Amino acid sequence: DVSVDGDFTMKKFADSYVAFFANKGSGNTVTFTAPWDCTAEVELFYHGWGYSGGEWEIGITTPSGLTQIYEATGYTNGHDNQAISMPTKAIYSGLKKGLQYTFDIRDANGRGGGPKHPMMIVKLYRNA
Amino acid sequence: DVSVDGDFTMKKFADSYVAFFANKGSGNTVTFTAPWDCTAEVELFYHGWGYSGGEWEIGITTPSGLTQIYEATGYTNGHDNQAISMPTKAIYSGLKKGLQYTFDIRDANGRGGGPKHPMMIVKLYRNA
Amino acid sequence: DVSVDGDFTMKKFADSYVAFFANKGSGNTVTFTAPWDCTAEVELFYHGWGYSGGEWEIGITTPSGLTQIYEATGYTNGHDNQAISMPTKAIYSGLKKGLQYTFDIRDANGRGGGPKHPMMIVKLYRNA
Amino acid sequence: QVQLVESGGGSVQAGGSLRLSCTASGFTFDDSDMGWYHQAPGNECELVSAIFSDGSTYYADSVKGRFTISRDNAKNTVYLQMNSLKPEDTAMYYCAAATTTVASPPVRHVCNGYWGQGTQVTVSSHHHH
Amino acid sequence: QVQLVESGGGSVQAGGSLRLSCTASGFTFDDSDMGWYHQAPGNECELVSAIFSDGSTYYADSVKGRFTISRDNAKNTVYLQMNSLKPEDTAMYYCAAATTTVASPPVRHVCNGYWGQGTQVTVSSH
Amino acid sequence: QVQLVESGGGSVQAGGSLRLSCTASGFTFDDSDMGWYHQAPGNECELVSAIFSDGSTYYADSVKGRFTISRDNAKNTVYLQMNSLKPEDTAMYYCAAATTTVASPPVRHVCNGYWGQGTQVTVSS
Repeated sequence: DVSVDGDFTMKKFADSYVAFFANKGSGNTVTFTAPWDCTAEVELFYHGWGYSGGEWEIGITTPSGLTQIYEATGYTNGHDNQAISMPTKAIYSGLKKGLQYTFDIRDANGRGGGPKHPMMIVKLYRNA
Repeated sequence: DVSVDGDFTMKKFADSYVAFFANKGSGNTVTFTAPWDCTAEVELFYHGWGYSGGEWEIGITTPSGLTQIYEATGYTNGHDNQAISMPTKAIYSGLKKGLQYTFDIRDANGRGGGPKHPMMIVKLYRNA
Repeated sequence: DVSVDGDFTMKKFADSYVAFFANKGSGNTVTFTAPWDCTAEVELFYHGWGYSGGEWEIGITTPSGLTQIYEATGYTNGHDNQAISMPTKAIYSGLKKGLQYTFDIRDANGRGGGPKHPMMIVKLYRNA
Repeated sequence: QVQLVESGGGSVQAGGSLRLSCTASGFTFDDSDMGWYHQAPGNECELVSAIFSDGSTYYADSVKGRFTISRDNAKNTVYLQMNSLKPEDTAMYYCAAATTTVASPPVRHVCNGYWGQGTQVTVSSHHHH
Repeated sequence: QVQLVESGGGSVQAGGSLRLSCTASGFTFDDSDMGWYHQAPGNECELVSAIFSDGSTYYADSVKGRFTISRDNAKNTVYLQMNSLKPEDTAMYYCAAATTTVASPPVRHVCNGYWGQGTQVTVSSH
Repeated sequence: QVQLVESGGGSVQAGGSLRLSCTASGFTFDDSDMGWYHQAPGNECELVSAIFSDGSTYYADSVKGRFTISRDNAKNTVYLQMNSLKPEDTAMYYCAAATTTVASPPVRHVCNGYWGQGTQVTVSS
């Protein structure tokens, strides 16, 4: 069975080359259905500090079947208990029509101290 | 009737699927004419600090007739009198051919302490 | 004449409107061949601090034959020996099919103190 | 929580017109995609029509040119103007929302009263002699 | 006031070449987008070609590959190098400007002598 | 030096299948983009199919759905599984590499035996 959101998505972008998906509540993760075979451009806007100040490096997860072509990791250092902008971005190939994908934040290096105003935005570029 | 400026913009991107607009001086706001019916991806590169250090959250405005589909707010905390990167980004639907739109920075939470090197860049994706 | 490498790139994105290029090692520079006449959207994810704390403003270089339509410079202040997110972004017109381009970081204002996790990502939007 | 309310359905003869209304609450309406599902007994829960955040519309091939979906973002309401009704249009009509603030249910749940309880539309046959 | 002056037009046979010039005054030229409109009798005022502040160019599909727009910011002049002329190119050509200091007129005004009085180009058949 | 060796080509009737192999040496194979070019007499040297370092594939519109490119990085070999062969597929097939250690030749050189001498494929009606 397909969800209401999944059902809407296929029809919504049926005649489109670009598609946008984001999760209005929390914004740390994005789950969506690819309306067509595409390349995903995932942007994770994030603010935070490392555990007791210090280093923290973040990235985006690679769902099964996808290839993380490129990844621009987000980094922050010091400023304990104060969240600072540390956006991460990654590009994925191999997304398939009708398939559901889930992208999350991943810890690349160091430990998390606390997040603020995270927002993951997915841009899909239709193949052909 | 269409103005010379309106016509120039419309002819410039006549055979384009993507268009870019930004404001040369200041960079806090962008005013432009949509060359065709589109979806806008507004990115506001911003640096700043909250009033006397502390919390400050920024976003982008929603001009009349448009729908802010998604918004990734920018945030900063502490570091009084030192501007730190706090970019915000928002996606809009409902832009119409020949219509003029104006996007500005908006204060989502907290108070402003002072800005540095702001740059708003508009990406337009033509509707098929 | 076109080289095997040039032909491979041109054939890879032959039926694509968007192309992505980044450099696997270091991430401070990107060298690539345009698969078709396009507009480049160069994003430089960067983390750093200014020399002995203080101001540092960065941008992207303009290769010969290209026009830097817009530029959103990255900025940081203080936090000596701690790298903080300071991304820069620029849009270029005039990229030609089969031509090789090289983009680098440029110092716009101030002095560099030390970088961390830089990643330059090139997005190419095919001209119709 | 997310609340959907449908009204408008009733008994009518073929060729007639009905206007279904759906008022929403619990989420940002302007950013959401709204739709109408229907289920005739023995058939599956199927999307009749949908109006997206960007103003664009979808219509099932069976209702194309007869039905019109519209929205009044100010009133948080979606309308399905059903014209030139056929006996095949007889179904229980359910309103649906696609907002990223709430979890999206499987389509089958919509026609089981996941949100609203639905509005029944009954269309009788009409021919000469 | 804002002043546009056109020169260059004349009578020529198909295959020929003409160079139209437009000198501007009354506004910051370097920041402005400049263009050439044309109107044949019975037809509408249409943009032939335009050169933007950033150096980029626009050409109408009918003139693509035949005409070349250029600018000399030092001389406040815009040029339209018209090559491989066709009888369809016969029109009155008007120079236009897009500067934020003056209000932008509706296109129809340009080919009614809003700024300059225009330069006539007449192309005969082979 | 950079060495490319092709084998697999031969005479077959339309509808048949051939498997071309290409073994490489003289460069880091795993990082390289590999491909197959072809030239029928009177025609130019044209890319049939290519397999990139990242695993992605390219196929010419004429061979899309009939041919399959694959690689075995362990064996430094590239394969072109040619199925549902047509008489138009008759050409001399040449293997190509795109590695940053060597200079990239103009395409015309590939079908003149720049690397390997090529493998002839002949398809009858």
